[PDB]
Amino acid sequence: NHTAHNQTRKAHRNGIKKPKTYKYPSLKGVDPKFRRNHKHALHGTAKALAAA
Amino acid sequence: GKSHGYRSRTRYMFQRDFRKHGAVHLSTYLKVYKVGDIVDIKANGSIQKGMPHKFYQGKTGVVYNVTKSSVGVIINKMVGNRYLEKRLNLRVEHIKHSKCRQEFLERVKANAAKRAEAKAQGVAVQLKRQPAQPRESRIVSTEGNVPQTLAPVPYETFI
Amino acid sequence: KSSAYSSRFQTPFRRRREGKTDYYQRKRLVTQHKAKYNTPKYRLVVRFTNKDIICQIISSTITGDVVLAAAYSHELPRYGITHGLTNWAAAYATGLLIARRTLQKLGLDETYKGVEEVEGEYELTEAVEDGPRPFKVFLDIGLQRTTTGARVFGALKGASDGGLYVPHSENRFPGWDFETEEIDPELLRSYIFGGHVSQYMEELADDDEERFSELFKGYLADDIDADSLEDIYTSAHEAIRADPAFKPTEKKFTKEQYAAESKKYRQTK
Amino acid sequence: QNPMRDLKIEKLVLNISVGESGDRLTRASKVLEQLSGQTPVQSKARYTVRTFGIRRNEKIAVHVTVRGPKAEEILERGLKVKEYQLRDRNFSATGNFGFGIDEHIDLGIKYDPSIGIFGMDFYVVMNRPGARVTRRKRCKGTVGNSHKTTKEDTVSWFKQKYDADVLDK
RNA sequence: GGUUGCGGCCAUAUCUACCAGAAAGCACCGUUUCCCGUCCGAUCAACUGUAGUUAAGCUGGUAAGAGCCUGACCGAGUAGUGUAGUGGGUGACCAUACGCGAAACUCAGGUGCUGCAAUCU
RNA sequence: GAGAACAGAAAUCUCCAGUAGAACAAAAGGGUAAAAGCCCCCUUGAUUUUGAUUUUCAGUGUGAAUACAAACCAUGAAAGU
RNA sequence: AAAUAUGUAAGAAGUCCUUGUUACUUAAUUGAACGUGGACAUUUGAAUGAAGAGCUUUUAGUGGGCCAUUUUUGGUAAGC
Repeated sequence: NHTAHNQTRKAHRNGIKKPKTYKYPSLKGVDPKFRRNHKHALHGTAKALAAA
Repeated sequence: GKSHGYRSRTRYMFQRDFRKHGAVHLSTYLKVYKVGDIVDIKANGSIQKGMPHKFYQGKTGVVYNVTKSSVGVIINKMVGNRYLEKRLNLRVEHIKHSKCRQEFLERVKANAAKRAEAKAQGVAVQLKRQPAQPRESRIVSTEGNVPQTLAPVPYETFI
Repeated sequence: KSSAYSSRFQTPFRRRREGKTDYYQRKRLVTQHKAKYNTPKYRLVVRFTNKDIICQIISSTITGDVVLAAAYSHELPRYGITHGLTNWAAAYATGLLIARRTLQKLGLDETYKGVEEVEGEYELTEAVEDGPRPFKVFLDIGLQRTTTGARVFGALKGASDGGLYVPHSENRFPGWDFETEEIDPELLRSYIFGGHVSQYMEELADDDEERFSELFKGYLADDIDADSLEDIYTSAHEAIRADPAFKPTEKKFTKEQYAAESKKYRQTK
Repeated sequence: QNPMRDLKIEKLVLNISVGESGDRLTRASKVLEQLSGQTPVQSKARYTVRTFGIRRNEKIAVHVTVRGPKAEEILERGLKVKEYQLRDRNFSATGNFGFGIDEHIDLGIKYDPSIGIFGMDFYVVMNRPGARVTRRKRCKGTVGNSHKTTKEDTVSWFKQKYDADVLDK
């Protein structure tokens, strides 16, 4: 009958860990107009640094 | 039965503050938002095209996407036994900048102004914060302030 | 009255309590697309007083508003307009003035020369191919209403013909009917000049000439003949393109004398 | 006195309220298009009544606003059948007044067999000049206290001009 | 210092009742040929700064004021409160030790600051 | 509230006060005054292609929305919607 | 308008400078994001602790709960 007894103890027993973010986050929900130009800028830089 | 809407039990949480009705003032739009700012989420219930859910009120997130008249924030949320990164899009009226990071940033630009100065001076100086330290051996005075006694009051006329 | 009525009373914003600023329209004007991060959103303010016409270009910041360049119509005697300081064609000349002044300040007045000849037609400024894009400036008109053929759109006409890009459509320019759905160049070249104030001059030359001496009292004494108002509006239009720059008027004093006079009148605390 | 403080007239409204729509209502429009010379306007319904024939959103009555000199001469002809004599109860404390008549043909107008026998309500409003800042759009504001038209103003101006002889009771 | 345009903060910016404002600007005002809109050139529309004054608007002072804001050896370390006991009381509730700590009242001060541009005898 | 013939507790009309005390289809709450209310004007963004996110949640389904991109449009003088 | 409870931050995946990319954006050789290259490289920037950190696979039992301080809600009160 929905008693939340012991539930905080269960969730704290193995710890409530952080999602551990990274460098370079995922570009799933970003602006697509920005995303295409970022892809083209990366491809321009990838040859412009290779050719020097 | 029961009810779990999108705005349930948000009576006293979405209403405007006293004498703060009307169209929101135009400084809330000119404040720009880059990708990486630590922003609060305090909603105002005037504009509704983009009101957050009742859980994200008051919480603090990080901007990760910027688009037309709206920004995407990232919030860690506790569910069950772990955190989940809820990303969510919000219109710019519900997003105020947080001065917690911007107090730290000016102190970084200040300790870059004292540490790099004194390390070229020749004294390697301290820069960390320190908590409220205990006091020093102080000789108090007694010149006109005589230490005058006290006696606690009885219960007569108190009744 | 009561004090509980004044306790819970909410005053509006100050420039709405005065009644001057449409805080609704300003909202849509100053918000920009946030992917365009710190780009200013320029506006063309035009405001019509009783005997003076204002034309400014504004940016926007939190610390007030910022004026990019300004233009009045009480300074047109520098180029050669004496009377008709608040005229449809005066607003057209002010629109031709502010365009050239902003483009001369920006360095775009040679690449965007606008239209040298004028013929009375609806056109838009085009992007120069592999060039700097046109200067994009959006209108605003106050609390004053919009209506077809109005005095306000003379400034827009002068701006779009001076060569800065203002978005506009022809369904309010004078001569655009609801039935033809087309502008009339015969009415347009007569409202961008004195072709209707002179058309009133002729129909007061033979209706009651004392009223013609009443309204146009400073006209005929200055010898303002109606048959060359088109040419006197034409003549300073090229000197606008020659010299549009704001040179400052030579003052009589240096603000201390104004302060020393007005402080005795000002009736302090 | 001084310029721009006098109690000049501003408009007069020619109200007629009969209470039913049809031939009598278009005759109520015809008796004002041949009195005021302007295109008249009618009135929609306000609220509930079963005893006046008026139910919601029907044309029921007529009134014409008129400015300029024509309102002044319509008042001046309405007073030479009403003896240039108006009451004191007829005069408001807010700077305007009005008066009733019980026929139009008393005024000097010429009869037509298809008109009718029904009166009229001449209400009039006036102001000191400078009272467009109440009306306008940009930078509005209520006029000052000393400039406000009141009962004493509109009575002691009517005694001077157009010969009140007002029945103070 | 004055005025105007566009403003940021949105009552220290308001409401009231008065009083006063040289220049300049604003405003009221004049006219209905044309664009133009109404029942009505009153709002709106347009022409002309001409016929006329600061009476209004507006700005600035002023008031045994109404508010509003601000600070309290103010209310008071009071009320409510986290914590402990084999503490009391039959109970309601309490007194303790360790801590955090208001508010309405009450008194004292104040009645807009300011950005950009233009203009000023 | 001040007022105007029949005209009134109330027919229409004029003016002063009017922080919403009214309206917004519906339950209660929240929101709104040159509007989101009331009249008028033009309309079909109630459209097409699929994604991402939020809510109840295993972060399944169903419903509901929120912010974009690509077109095609409406409105508007225009910003934008 | 409190007390307990909660969000975030207290740096190296940082601070600042120089100047490349791009089909997005600016009126613009502006701005966005990511970069190259040098400097800050010790107090790598609040306290206390770390008896190691992170990540994956698979599967047993469970999926009938009671008691007490405290807050409280139905009931006319409970070892309800």
